[PDB]
Amino acid sequence: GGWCLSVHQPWASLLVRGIKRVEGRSWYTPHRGRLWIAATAKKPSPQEVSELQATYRLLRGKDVEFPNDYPSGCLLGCVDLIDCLSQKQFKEQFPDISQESDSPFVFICKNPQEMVVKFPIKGNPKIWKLDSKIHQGAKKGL
Amino acid sequence: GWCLSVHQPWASLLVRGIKRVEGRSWYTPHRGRLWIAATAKKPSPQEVSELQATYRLLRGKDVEFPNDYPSGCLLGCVDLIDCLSQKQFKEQFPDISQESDSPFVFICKNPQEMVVKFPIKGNPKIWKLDSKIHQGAK
DNA sequence: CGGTAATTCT
DNA sequence: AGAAATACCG
Repeated sequence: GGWCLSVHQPWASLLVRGIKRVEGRSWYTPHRGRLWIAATAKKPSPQEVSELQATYRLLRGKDVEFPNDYPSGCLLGCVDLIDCLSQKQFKEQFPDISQESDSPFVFICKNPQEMVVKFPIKGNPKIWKLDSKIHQGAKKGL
Repeated sequence: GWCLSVHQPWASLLVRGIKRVEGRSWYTPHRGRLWIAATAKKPSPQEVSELQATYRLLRGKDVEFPNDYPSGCLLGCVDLIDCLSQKQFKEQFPDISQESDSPFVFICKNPQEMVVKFPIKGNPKIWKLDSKIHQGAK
């Protein structure tokens, strides 16, 4: 079926944009391939948005094109989770982006996709299974 | 459509009508149809047996219990007719007053049970179902 | 962030 | 079952 990871905004929208290229967690995951991204229920403050955008200007340049909305509580899109590296192997295998994450495990993401219509959703911990009908309509929407 | 997640084996007993109230620590304004989902917590066979004995005391020896108590799924619905404090519970329902000592007691009527139990992930308190999940529930 | 019969897994 | 988690709501 469809497997999903819930992420706090404004990080989540950066992930489905391809602006944020890794996701850092304290725990390891065997999951590979298509990983759906849902924003958690957390509402980001305007400060949180501007501070995160500033940090990514340091990391990816002044001409990063950020999203104009960071909606919470919805399915945003998907990435492909190609690898889950320890922090040590992250630095060694990705020294050009090693600075994007200080977490114990680092989810290596490619092929970011962003949905045009974001389906409302209530998330779960870690990587969890989408209800089959939201998943179906979600891959249709793409 | 609104849902309440309940631990097995209490959850299936609610949709059976065997369990007639749900006691919680908190008040809810919700009235009318309330869907009951089993939480993901699995009861031991021992716990199921002890609970069934308890409900044989309260409802008779020939209570027809469900044959399984599946976890993590939509089970059915009740009508939530009232949410009483423990006092108003003792006053208005003194014949089942012993069935719950909780700060608030949800009075449940018209229990209905689905034939196929749809798997579902719950949320705390009374939470809103997806309208299409709500559709298929009938 | 605390309250919650949320869900996950050794 | 009891830990654990970017669960959810207020």
